[PDB]
Amino acid sequence: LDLYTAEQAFVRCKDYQGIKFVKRLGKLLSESMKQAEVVGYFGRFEEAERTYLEMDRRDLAIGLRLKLGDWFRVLQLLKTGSGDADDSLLEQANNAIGDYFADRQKWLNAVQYYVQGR
Amino acid sequence: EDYQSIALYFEGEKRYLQAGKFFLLCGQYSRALKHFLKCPSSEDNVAIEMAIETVGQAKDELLTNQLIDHLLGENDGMPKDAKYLFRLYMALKQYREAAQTAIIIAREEQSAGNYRNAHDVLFSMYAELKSQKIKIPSEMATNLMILHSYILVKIHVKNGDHMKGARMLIRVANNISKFPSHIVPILTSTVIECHRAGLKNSAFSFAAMLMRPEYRSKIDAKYKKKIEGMVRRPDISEIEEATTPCPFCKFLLPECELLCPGCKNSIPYCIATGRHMLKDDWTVCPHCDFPALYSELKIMLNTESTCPMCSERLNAAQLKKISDCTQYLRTEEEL
Amino acid sequence: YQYLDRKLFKEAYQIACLGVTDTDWRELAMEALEGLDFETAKKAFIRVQDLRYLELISSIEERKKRGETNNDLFLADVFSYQGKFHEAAKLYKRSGHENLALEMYTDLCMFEYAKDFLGSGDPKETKMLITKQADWARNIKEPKAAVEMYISAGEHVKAIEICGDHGWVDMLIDIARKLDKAEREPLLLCATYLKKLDSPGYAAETYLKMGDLKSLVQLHVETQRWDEAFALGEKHPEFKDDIYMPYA
Ligand SMILES: [Zn+2]
Ligand SMILES: [Zn+2]
Repeated sequence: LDLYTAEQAFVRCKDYQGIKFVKRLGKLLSESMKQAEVVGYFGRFEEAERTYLEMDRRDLAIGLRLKLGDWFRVLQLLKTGSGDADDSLLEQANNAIGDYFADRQKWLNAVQYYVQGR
Repeated sequence: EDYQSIALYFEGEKRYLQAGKFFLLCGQYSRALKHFLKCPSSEDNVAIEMAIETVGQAKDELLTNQLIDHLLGENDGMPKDAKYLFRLYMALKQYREAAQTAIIIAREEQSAGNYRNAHDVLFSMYAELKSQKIKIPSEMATNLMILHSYILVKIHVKNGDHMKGARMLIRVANNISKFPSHIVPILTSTVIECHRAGLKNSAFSFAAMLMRPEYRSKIDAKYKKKIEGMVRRPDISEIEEATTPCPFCKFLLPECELLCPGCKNSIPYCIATGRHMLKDDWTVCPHCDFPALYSELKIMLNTESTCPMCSERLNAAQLKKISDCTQYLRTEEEL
Repeated sequence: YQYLDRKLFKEAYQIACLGVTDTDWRELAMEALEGLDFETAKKAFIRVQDLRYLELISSIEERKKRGETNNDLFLADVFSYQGKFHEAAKLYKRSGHENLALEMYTDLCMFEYAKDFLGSGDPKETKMLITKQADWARNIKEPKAAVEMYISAGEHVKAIEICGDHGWVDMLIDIARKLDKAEREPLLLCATYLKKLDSPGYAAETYLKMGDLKSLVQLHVETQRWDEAFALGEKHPEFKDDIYMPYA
C-alpha cells in the first residue's frame, strides 16, 4: 500500500487500468478498506468477502458477490443480517438465478426461481 | 465487616421484605436474591434488578446462567420481559449478545404491529450501546433506520410535505417484508402518496405487487378500483431524485442513498428527512446526539415538541449548526 | 462469430451459452462493450470473471443511472480502458471533453502527446501539464532536465528544492539572480541553501539581491570576513552595532 511507487510502476508498463485502480484506491480514506480492495485486485474474492464481513460491512460483501455472478452467495448472505433494501436484492437474485439456469436449458430449475422471484 | 446481622436480619419466617437485599451485602448472594431466581413468577422486579447487580459484581458462574434461565421463563413459563435480558447482558459486558437480544426484541415487537413502541425500545437500547461507546452492529443501525423511516412517514404526512413521505415510503416499501402486520395497508398509500406526489412510475411497480395474486383480494376496499386503474394506465413519469455531495467525500449521490459508491463508508442519516447528511448543515439534537439536516430540522420543528426520534422537548434555538463534523464523520475503519 | 460480425449481441450470447472456450467468451465480452450492449457484456464477463471490467461496466451503468447520456464518452472510456490510447483520444475529443484526454495522457505521462490536447488554453492548465511532466522527469532520476522543466512554470519552490537537493551551486546563482521581486521563500530560498552548500560565495549575495542586508551583513562574518562585515555594516550602521559585539 505505497500507492506512490506502484503508480510509477504502472506507468512504466503502459497500463492504464493499473493507474486508474491506483487512483480509485486513493479515493478511499480508510485502511482495511484499501486492504479489501487490493485482496480483490489479485482475485482472492473469498478472502475479500471474509474481510468485508469481519469489518461488519454486509453491504459491500453483497455488492461484491453481485458484481460477479455468485448469486447463490448473494442468497446465502441475504439469508442472515439485514440491509437497506433486502427484498429488492432478494427478488433480483432469484430472477438472476432463473436467467442463469434458463440460458443453459435447465428448466424445472429456472422454474423453481422466477417464482420466488416475480 | 461481614454484617451477619444484616445478612440474616429477619431472613427466617420464610421472608423478610427484600430478604435478597439482606443476603446482598457482601459475598456471593445466593439465598433470597436467588430465591427470586427460585420464584417462577415476578414476586418483585426489584429482586431481579438486584440480581442484575448480583451478576454486576462479575461473579461469572452458573448463577448468572440461572438468572438468564429464570429470565427466559423456560423453566418458569411466564417470563417477564427481556428488557432485563438487555440489562443483564450489559452487566457482564458481552455486548455482542446484548445487541443480538436487542435486535430480537425489536424484530418481534415490530413484526407484531407495535411500530412506535418498537422505535422507543430500539432507541433506548441504542442509547446505552452508544453511550458505553461499544461499536454498534450494522444490523441494529439498519433496523433503526428502516423502523424510523416509518415514523418520519406519518410526520411528513401530518405536516403536509408530499414528497418526503413518498421518499420514505419508497424505502419502507423496499423493506416491507420486515413489516408483516400492515403489508397491504403500508404498500397501499405507499402507492397513494407516490402518485399524489409525483413518483407514480414507482407506484406502478408497487401497486403491481399490491395487485399481485397473494396481495390481491385484500387491497383497500376504498380505492381498489383506482389502484387497478393506475396500474392499467401506468405513466412512466417520475420526477428525478435530487443529488447532493457525500459528506466525507466530495461526490454527488441521491438524497435517499446512504452507501456512497465512492468512499464506500455508510453515510449516517438525518432525523427529519431520512437523507444523507451534508457538511454544510450538520447538527444534532442536544439530547440524543443524532444527526439532522439543520435546515430540515428547524423546518420540521413546527411546534412538534418532542425530538423526531428521542421524543424529548425541543424548540427553535436549542439547535445550532456544527462545523467540526469530523467528530461524527471519522472514518470507522480509520477510527 | 457469425453473430458478432452482424452486431447481434443477444443472439451471440444465446449461442455462446451452449459451450465455448474462454477466449471466445472474452472476445464476445469486448465486442459487447464496444457495441454498447452492457447487459450482454455483464453476462459475458461474469462468465469469464474479470473484476476489473465488471467494475468498469458497473461504473458506467451507475453513471447512466444519473444524468449521463453521451455515447462517445462511454466508448472513449472503453477504448481507453482496454489500451488503445489513441482512438480513445479522438473519441474523447469529439465529445465535449478534451480535458478527459488530457488527464489520460498525463496519467500515462506521455506528455509529448498531451501537448496538443490543451484545447482550453492556459487558465492555470498549462502550469498543471508542465508540472506533471517535470514531476515525472524528476521521478525517473533525470534531475538536470527536471530543473528547467520546473523553471518554465511557477515552480521556483520546487526548482530551488531539487537544485539544492543536489546543489547546483553553478546554477542556483543564475536562477536566483534571474529570480526577482524578493519572494519570501523562493528568492530567499536559494539563499537559505547557499550557506548549506559550500556557497558563502553567494549566500550574502542573494539576500543582498533581496534586500535584508542586516542579518546578511552578520552572515558576512558568518563567512569569517570581519573586514567585509564592517564594510557592509557601513551600509547598515545599526547592523554594524548589532553584529560587531560578536567580533569583539
Ligand atoms: Zn462518499
Ligand atoms: Zn433528539
